[PDB]
Order: sequence, then structure tokens, then C-alpha cells
Amino acid sequence: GMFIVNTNVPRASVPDGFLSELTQQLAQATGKPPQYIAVHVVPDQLMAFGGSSEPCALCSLHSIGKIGGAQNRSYSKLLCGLLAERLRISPDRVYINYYDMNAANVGWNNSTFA
Amino acid sequence: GMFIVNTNVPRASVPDGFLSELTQQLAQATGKPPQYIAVHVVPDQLMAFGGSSEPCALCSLHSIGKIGGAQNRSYSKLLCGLLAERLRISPDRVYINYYDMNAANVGWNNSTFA
Amino acid sequence: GMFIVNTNVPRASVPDGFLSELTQQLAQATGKPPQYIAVHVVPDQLMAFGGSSEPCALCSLHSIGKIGGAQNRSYSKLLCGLLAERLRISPDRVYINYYDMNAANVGWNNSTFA
Repeated sequence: GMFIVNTNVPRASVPDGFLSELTQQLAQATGKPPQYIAVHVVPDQLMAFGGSSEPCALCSLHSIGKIGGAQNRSYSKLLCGLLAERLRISPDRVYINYYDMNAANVGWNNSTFA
Repeated sequence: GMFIVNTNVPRASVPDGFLSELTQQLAQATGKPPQYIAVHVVPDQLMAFGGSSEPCALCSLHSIGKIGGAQNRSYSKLLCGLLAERLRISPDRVYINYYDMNAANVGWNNSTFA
Repeated sequence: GMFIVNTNVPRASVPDGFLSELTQQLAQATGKPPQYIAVHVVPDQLMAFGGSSEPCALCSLHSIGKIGGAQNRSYSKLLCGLLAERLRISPDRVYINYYDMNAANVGWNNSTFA
């Protein structure tokens, strides 16, 4: 699983341990070992959501499987919850793109997962 | 709609208001209310296009629908036009990836659009 | 072809010429003229792979065609090889997403490739 977060929130506002919490919560949520989970936080971005510069986030979750209608719906609750509580970003100023990656299309350790 | 721009152009060369102009032009171009449009500009990047370090840009437009052969062709005119005029990037040093997102795959405000 | 690399490795650790080597190796590997190859390196990122902050990388290769089971497998060898040798990132701390882009979905120079 790979979670990326781009946000206008300053680096200083990213709580220590945020990456750890995301790895842990996403591991539970997807049912994958934490060791397979990679997380990326990109703060201080030049962004606008709806033409406003208020705190917002553009994210994406890539996963070989574990992506689907109902699952994505609960990932959004989990993720928006985390972003709201930890980064103080309003849930309606967050977009999360979900990608069900094919194993043959995910390279890792000199090969792919196919 | 979500528009991202990665470019080697310095932050100082990004005109104030560029994010607003993008929001407005993309809203018109896609026929979506400006409030649904999110824009992201990432300057000062370590990039190379064709092996050259001259100003270039790697972009992506994600949209639930409003993506297609003809539409994408005019988006490129609009976007390359804006990048050329506002960031002085030559149109032939710009790649834009278009993504027709499924509503069930776009999370927002604790749920998805499905 | 478009190759992006996000890594926690410091900017100072990115060897001069790395972008050039990537452009050249990817050109050979995909069988495309170097002029069509765009490369992007994003260092100093706040990342975690498996909950660890040791050097890691999250990458993606987008290409109109030239994407497939066997090809992706050798791209991973090539790419992990380069990342390991030039950025000292362990191959098992690298994820590379492969995207076979439809020509109608790749904008360039005021139009698309369709």
C-alpha cells in the first residue's frame, strides 16, 4: 500500500509520528503487514481547493487489490478523520484518489509482484 | 477536477494569482463549478525533458468524467497556453496526463462520490 | 516516457548527471528517442517504507505502450540498480508503479498523441 498526501499545511504543523500513525492505521485498514505500507507527506505546497487557500489536501492510495466501492468509502472516513484531527484540514477540502494496481505493474526489489 | 503541475521554473516566476486563473479556466473548460476544482503547483523541481534542463512541466488532470479524445485535445491547448504565457515554458516541453476517475475511486469528505 | 522518483535521500546525495543517466538508460530500455523521455527527481521527502525512515523511494513510469509483464520486470532491475548504485537505496525499499498510457490521454504541445 502506498499513501501520498500533498498539503498547504506548514511542515511545522505535521505532528511527529504522523507517518507512523498512517502506516499503522493503513495496515489495519487494508489488512496488509505494516512492512508493505509506504507513506509520503508533502507539506508547504502551493495549492488551492475551490479557489481557496484554506488548509486542503490532495492524496492518493495505491494498492494491489484492497480497492473497491465500500472499502474506498471507509478509507475516506479513516483518512479524512486523520487529516482533520492531525493536520486540522476540513474533510470537504480533501480529495483522495484510489488506485487498484495490477501486480505486474508494481515494481519492487528488482522485479515486480506478478 | 484536480490539476497538478511539476516544473523546474523557480517559485519566484510563478505569478501571483496563477492558482486562481487555473481554477477559473479549468472550471469553464470542464463545465464544473470552481469550488470542485483543486490546483497544485510544484516549482523548483529537479527535472529534465528530452535530456534538457530548459523550462519544462509534467502535469496531470484528474476528473470524474469530462475526459475524452476531443476534450483532452482542447485542454492541452488551454493548459499549454497558460504555462507558456504565465511560466514561459515552451509547449513542446510539457506533458499532461489525463485521468478519467471513476466516482467510486475519488474520496472526499469522509466518503466517495459513488 | 516519464519517470518520477520521490525519495528521502538528501538533495546533496543526488549525483550530478543522474537525470541524464536516467534519460539515457530509459531511452535504451524503452526503445524511444531520448528526446521523448522526461525525468523527475524529488529528494528530501518526508517518507517511510515499512514504518522505517531508512533510504527508500516511491517511483512511477508512464509510457504510451512499452509497458507489460516482462518489460516491467526488467525495468525494475534497471531502475532499482540505478537507485541502489547512485542513491544507495536498498532495492527492497523501492516501489515503482507502471502506467501504460493511452495516447488520447497524454497531452503534449497543444494537442494529444491520439
